[PDB]
Amino acid sequence: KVFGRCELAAAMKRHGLDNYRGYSLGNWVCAAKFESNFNTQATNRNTDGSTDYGILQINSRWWCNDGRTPGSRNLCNIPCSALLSSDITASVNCAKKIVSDGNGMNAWVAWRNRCKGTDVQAWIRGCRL
Ligand SMILES: [Cl-]
Ligand SMILES: [Cl-]
Ligand SMILES: [Cl-]
Ligand SMILES: [Cl-]
Ligand SMILES: [Cl-]
Ligand SMILES: [Cl-]
Ligand SMILES: [Cl-]
Ligand SMILES: [Cl-]
Ligand SMILES: [Cl-]
Ligand SMILES: [Cl-]
Ligand SMILES: [Cl-]
Ligand SMILES: [Cl-]
Ligand SMILES: [N+]
Ligand SMILES: [N+]
Ligand code: NA
Ligand code: NA
Ligand code: NA
Ligand code: NA
Ligand code: NA
Repeated sequence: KVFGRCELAAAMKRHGLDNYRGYSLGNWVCAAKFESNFNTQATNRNTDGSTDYGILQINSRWWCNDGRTPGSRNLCNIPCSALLSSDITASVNCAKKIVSDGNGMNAWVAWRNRCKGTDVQAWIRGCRL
C-alpha cells in the first residue's frame, strides 16, 4: 500500500507513535517519506546482506527474521514480511522498540540526514488528526 501523507500520519497516531519517546508525528512521517516514500512494500538490500523492510525500512540484522541474514537477530519477534503489510501495526510496534534502543531516531540514518533539525511539522500540516 502507498499511503497518503495525512493518511499515514493518522494511522501512526492511531497506533500511538505520535510523540512516542518524545518524537512528534512529523518526525515519523518524515522518516517514512525518505525511507519508503510511504510504500509499505518497500524493500532494500544492504551491503552487509541484511534487508530493510516496509514503511520505516526496518533492518533484518537486528529486528526481524527473513531467513537469509547470517548471524542476525529478530528482536521484534516477527517475520520481516509482516513489515510489508497494508496494516502498519507490526512496523509501528517494532519501530517503538527500535527508537527505545538508546539512539532515538538516529537509528534511522535517513532521519538523521534528512529530517533531524528540520521543520518536521510540515509533514503533518493541514492534516485532520
Ligand atoms: Cl495527504
Ligand atoms: Cl508527500
Ligand atoms: Cl510534528
Ligand atoms: Cl533475518
Ligand atoms: Cl537469518
Ligand atoms: Cl534471496
Ligand atoms: Cl541465515
Ligand atoms: Cl533474536
Ligand atoms: Cl519468522
Ligand atoms: Cl494501518
Ligand atoms: Cl531521544
Ligand atoms: Cl532531504
Ligand atoms: N500527536
Ligand atoms: N545492516
Ligand atoms: Na501500491
Ligand atoms: Na536479507
Ligand atoms: Na534477522
Ligand atoms: Na528478502
Ligand atoms: Na506492518
